[PDB]
Amino acid sequence: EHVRRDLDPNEVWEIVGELGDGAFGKVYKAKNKETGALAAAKVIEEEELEDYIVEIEILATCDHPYIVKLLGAYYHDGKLWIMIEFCPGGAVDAIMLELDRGLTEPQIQVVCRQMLEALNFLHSKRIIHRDLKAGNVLMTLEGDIRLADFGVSAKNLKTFIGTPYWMAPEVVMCETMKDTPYDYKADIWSLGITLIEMAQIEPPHHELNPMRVLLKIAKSDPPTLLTPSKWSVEFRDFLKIALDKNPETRPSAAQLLEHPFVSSITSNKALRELVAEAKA
Ligand SMILES: COc1cc(Nc2c(C#N)cnc3cc(OCCCN4CCN(C)CC4)c(OC)cc23)c(Cl)cc1Cl
Ligand SMILES: [Cl-]
Repeated sequence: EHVRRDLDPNEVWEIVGELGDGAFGKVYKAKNKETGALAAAKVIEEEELEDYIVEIEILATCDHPYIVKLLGAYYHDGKLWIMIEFCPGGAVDAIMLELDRGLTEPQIQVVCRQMLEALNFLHSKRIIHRDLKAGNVLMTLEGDIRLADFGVSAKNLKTFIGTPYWMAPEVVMCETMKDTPYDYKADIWSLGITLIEMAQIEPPHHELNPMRVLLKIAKSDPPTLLTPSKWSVEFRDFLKIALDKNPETRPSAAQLLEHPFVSSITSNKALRELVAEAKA
């Protein structure tokens, strides 16, 4: 549940390959030498270290099925190693790319439902995820999601990829955000944008340069689905309430769980069918 300075990671873990590409940085597939357990590993090279300690303490102290598990954190030579539960389905954005299509509404409903439960969990503990997007929603073969990353990939990219298309309007110009009573609501806006991304492959304003996107998010009316006819009234209403520019009136994850779009979702079937198809 923390970082081990007294251990060399190469005693525990063998590197067997690379996952994705893909800016944000190098992600390694690792295999435990004792157990055979698989991990995704990021290997990042005390003032550039306590940046990551908050994220590792989070991933350690979160016991929830829809959040990724920390399998090990090591500090050896100059590098910080973070070993995370391997999610064999990979990221949702990578799946949409493979199949050259967006998710169906039923599939989106499962992801949404599971993301809301995870965020309700995190927000009850005053943890804010800070980087929700399809790229940080990873999948199991059983058709569940795992919320990943928690900001780490963008902090590491800080040493047009990483443009914050998913960022809430109230914080789009901020490097660091104030502690306020509606700070966690920034995740809910990002959830909304992630749903549009899953519906359309790309988030709103994907065509624009990074600077222009900040301004566009700040100024524009909340984004809506490009082709409303394809989508239920529940989906559109859900987006409309989640994508509220005012963070005080924007609903919590608990409130959105009571919305018709997701309140009856009890099976992950649609997601299992999706992952089955991308394996084949
Ligand atoms: C360790 O650190 C981090 C790792 C991650 N990312 C990953 C975590 C985590 N966590 C877990 N598991 C992952 C699994 C992945 O792909 C495996 C499946 C490959 N495809 C299967 C389907 N076939 C057709 C094509 C290949 C993956 O791929 C890019 C990234 C993963 C992030 Cl997002 C942030 C941080 Cl900080
Ligand atoms: Cl603008």
